[PDB]
Amino acid sequence: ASHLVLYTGAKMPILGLGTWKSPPGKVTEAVKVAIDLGYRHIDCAHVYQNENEVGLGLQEKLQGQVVKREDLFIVSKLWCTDHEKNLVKGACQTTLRDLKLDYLDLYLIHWPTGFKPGKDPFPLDGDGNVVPDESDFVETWEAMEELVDEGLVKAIGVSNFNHLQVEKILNKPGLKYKPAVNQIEVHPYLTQEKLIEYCKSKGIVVTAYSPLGSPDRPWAKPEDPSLLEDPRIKAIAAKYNKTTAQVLIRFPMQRNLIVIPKSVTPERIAENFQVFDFELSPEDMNTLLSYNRNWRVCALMSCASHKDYPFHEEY
Ligand SMILES: NC(=O)c1ccc[n+]([C@@H]2O[C@H](COP(=O)([O-])OP(=O)(O)OC[C@H]3O[C@@H](n4cnc5c(N)ncnc54)[C@H](OP(=O)(O)O)[C@@H]3O)[C@@H](O)[C@H]2O)c1
Ligand SMILES: Cc1ccccc1CC(=O)Nc1cc(C)c(S(=O)(=O)NCC(=O)O)c(C)c1
Repeated sequence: ASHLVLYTGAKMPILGLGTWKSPPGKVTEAVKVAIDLGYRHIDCAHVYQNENEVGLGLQEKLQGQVVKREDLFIVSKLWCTDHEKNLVKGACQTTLRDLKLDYLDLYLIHWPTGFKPGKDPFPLDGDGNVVPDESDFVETWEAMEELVDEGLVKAIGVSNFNHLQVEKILNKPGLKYKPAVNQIEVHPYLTQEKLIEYCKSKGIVVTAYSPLGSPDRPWAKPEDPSLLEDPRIKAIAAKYNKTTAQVLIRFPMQRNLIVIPKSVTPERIAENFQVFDFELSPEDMNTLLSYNRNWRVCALMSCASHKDYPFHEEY
């Protein structure tokens, strides 16, 4: 519809602004423009290194009475070097101060993999492998639970977790709050029909990230598949009087999933918002779902050997 409901009752905006790779000196204005066009959901993370700049845009719009804190849905995430129980609260407070907020609407464990603690976000060894830590994400979750108890966050969830890892939390003895969301990569080349189905059956909302394939990702190579430049999608896109992107955003929304496309360009930030006026054909929906080639543009290959790497499993 226009929003989905988490198992806690909270209404979560079906659409949101993504901020990974949004330069600090451009993200403040992108947030400002979005809050002005109608966006009420902003997706952030400590590891993006721009939460401070994101916090300024929110502060200015909240101070100008343009938007009420309670109509805003702000999400952030706990980074891998902060999985150790005693390190979780600090990381949450840091993100809170940087964004200039009293609480978060949703706080997610970024990846199931914990890295050796430190200032370096990706601590590698001589072989270019990321160094892991001595923690399990089940103990990290218990600390995420305290956050709710103290009112620092309204809800907690996971990101890039496989159905077996989620199950590990769902069956944790002494479990207080279960995950409300699972943010995962979902685009035509990776429709995730199985993980979504598993999540839904458990009452967990699914947020789809990189809905456009993330053509601006660092590792993207000249010979890399392109979702925005695919004749087929452009075809269904043309017959709708919309753009490839506008349809790529409607697709995950029609499947009952939350989407968070990213753009620091005001014109696209508005076009990304022009997707609540139309609909896709039950067949058009099927044509897209069929392009699934299990191709993830985000597989953290440097973590492939981590005991908790999530992508060795089917789903
Ligand atoms: N939880 C996780 O591990 C995870 C992983 C990956 C991504 N994410 C999240 O999902 C968000 C989106 O994913 P992403 O940044 O990887 O990629 P994305 O939104 O799929 O793609 C971003 C690219 O699309 C362009 N674009 C946006 N709207 C467009 C439009 N209407 N027409 C043509 N081009 C357009 C952007 O350009 P400009 O910006 O230059 O306009 C940008 O280079 C992130 O910012 C982040 O919040 C989360
Ligand atoms: C290290 C580096 C330096 C200069 C240019 C590119 C890169 C590679 C790079 O950007 N790696 C990378 C960084 C982050 C920060 C993530 S991530 O895990 O943060 N992405 C998930 C998200 O957007 O939340 C990933 C997967 C790769």
